Amino acid sequence: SLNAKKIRLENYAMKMRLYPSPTQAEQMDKMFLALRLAYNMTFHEVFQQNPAVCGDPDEDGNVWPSYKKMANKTWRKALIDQNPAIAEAPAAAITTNNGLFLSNGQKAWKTGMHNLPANKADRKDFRFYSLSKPRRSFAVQIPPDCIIPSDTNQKVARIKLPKIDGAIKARGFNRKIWFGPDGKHTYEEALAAHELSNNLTVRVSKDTCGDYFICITFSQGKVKGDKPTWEFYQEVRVSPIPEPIGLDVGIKDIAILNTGTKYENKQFKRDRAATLKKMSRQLSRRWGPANSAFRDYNKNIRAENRALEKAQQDPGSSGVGPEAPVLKSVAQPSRRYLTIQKNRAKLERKIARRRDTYYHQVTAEVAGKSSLLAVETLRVKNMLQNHRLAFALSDAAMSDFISKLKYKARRIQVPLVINAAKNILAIAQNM
DNA sequence: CTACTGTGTTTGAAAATCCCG
DNA sequence: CGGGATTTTCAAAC
RNA sequence: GGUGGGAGGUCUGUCCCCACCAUGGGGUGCGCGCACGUCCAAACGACCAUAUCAUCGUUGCCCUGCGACCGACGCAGGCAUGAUAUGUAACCAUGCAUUGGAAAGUGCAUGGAGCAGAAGAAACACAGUAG
Repeated sequence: SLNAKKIRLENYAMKMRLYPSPTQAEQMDKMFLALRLAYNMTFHEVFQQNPAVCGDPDEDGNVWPSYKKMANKTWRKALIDQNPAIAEAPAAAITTNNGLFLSNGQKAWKTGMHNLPANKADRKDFRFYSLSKPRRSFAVQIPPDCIIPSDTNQKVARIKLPKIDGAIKARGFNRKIWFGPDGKHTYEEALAAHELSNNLTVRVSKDTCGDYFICITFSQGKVKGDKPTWEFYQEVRVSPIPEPIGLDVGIKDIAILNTGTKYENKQFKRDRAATLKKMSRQLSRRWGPANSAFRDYNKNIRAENRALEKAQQDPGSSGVGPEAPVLKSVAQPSRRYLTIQKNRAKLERKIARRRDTYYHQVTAEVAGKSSLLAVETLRVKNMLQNHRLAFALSDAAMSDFISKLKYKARRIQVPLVINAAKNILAIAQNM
C-alpha cells in the first residue's frame, strides 16, 4: 500500500538552498550585476540599429537583432572592453544556449516586442533591467564531479560552481530521485558508473530576501527511438486502488472531492492582512523609497544635479576647476527602512510559502487517490464571469493549484480534463 | 508608487583555447 | 610545460 | 499557560532560542476548593536605550502659573500615548584576534545541525491586479 513507485522524468530541476560564504555570496551578486549590465547595454545598443549587434538588412531595409551573433566571442569581447565590471560573469552564462542573450533576450524580443523590426520598434515599450526587474539568475554548466553529496547526511550536497572556489553546501538534496538504467542507484553510484550527463545546467538565483538557491536540471538529451539520452527516476506514492474523482471548487474551501473529503484554505493573507497592512503603511512613511516624500526628493536632487552639471560643463568650458563641484548622490534608504522592508518580504514569502506547501500537500493527497481528474477549467477567466469567487480569488490563487495539479497528473500519466462534483465526474466519464 | 499574480516558453555536447602546480 | 577548468562553438532569424 | 517570531531546504507539532501578556473575570455541577468542556480579557515582524519631530485641540491630560470674555479662548511648561533615525533577536561545536587576571561575549573564518507526520519543478518572460 502506498508504494514508492519509480517514474521516468522527462526533465527536473533540483531546487535546493545554497549556503554560501559572505565573500562567495558577494562574488555571486557581482556576477548577477555583470549579467544585468550586459543585458542593459546590448539592448540599449540594438535600438541604434548597430550592425555590430544587429543582424543583416532585408529586401525592405528591415533589421532585427541577431542572437547567434550575440553568442559570438567578438561582441562579448567588445562588452568586456567597454567596461570591466562585466568581465565577471561566466561566458557559459552569456553565450551558451541558456545564456543571457540566447534565452532571456530571445523570449523578451519574441514576445514582449511582438517580433517586429528594431528600427520600427520603440524604446519605451522595452523593459530594461533595474531595481524593479533585476537579473537574479545565471545558468552555467558543470559536470557531475562537482556534485558530491555529503556521505553522512542524506540531504546535504556539495556543489562546485564555475568561477567559484569553495564547493557550495546545498541543503535539501532531493534523494527521492534515483539514477541508473532503472533508477536503482544513488548519486555516487551513477557518477562512478558514468550514467550522468557530462554537462548539467545549474541556475543560481537570489530571492527577494538575501537567499541564494540552485536548480540543477537533470534532463534527458534526445528521444532517439524509445530510449532517452539519459535516464533517472523518482519515487512517488499512489493509493493502492485508485478510483475516478471529480474535483470541485467552493467558496470557503481550497478543493472538494466527489468522495466527500474537503481541504480548507486557511486564508493565509487575511489572517496576516492586519500585520501586512500595518507594515505597508509603515514603510509608506520611512526614510526609504516607496514613500512619495523622498522618491520625489531624490528625483529632484538628480534634477538639479544634471542642471548644475550642464550649467558648469558647457558654459563653464570645464577648464580645470571651475567653481566647486558638489555631487552628493541619489541618497540611500536607511536601515530602519531596510529592516521592515526585509521583514515584510520575509512575511510575504512565508505566506506564499505556506500557500505553496499547503497546495503541494493537498495535490499530493489528491493525485494518488484520483486515477482520472475531472477539473472544470485550467484558466481563471472561465470562472470570473459570475464574480462570486472574486472575493475569495483576491487572497487565494487558483492558478498555482491548477498548475500543480496539471503537472503532477503527468508524472503518473493521469489524464486531465459534492453532488455537483459527482455529476461533473459522470459527465467527464460520458465524454 | 512598490509588491503580488495569471499565462506562455525552456530545460546541452564537444572541442579549442588557457593556465597554476 | 601540461591535464583540467574556463571559453567557445556548434547553428538559421518573421 | 497562551501570542508573535529565528536556524536546522518547505508546512504542523515538538526540540533549542528571542520579545511579550493571564495570574483575572464569568454559564452550571460536586465536595473555601476541584472544574469534567467551551466564554471574554490581554500580548502580534520585537525589545529597550539615545535625540528629534506630531498638531486641525491636536496626542489627551496634568490644568504649573499668566492675560482676557461671560461655561469658553490664547500664552509660557511636563506625562506617556506615535513615529523619524542609530547600538541592538532568535540551535550547537571548532579555529583566529579583541574585550576581561576570570566568567561570558564581541569581530572573522569554518564545521554540524534534528525528532514525530506530510510533501518537495525551478528559472525567465510578459501583462494585469492589490496595497
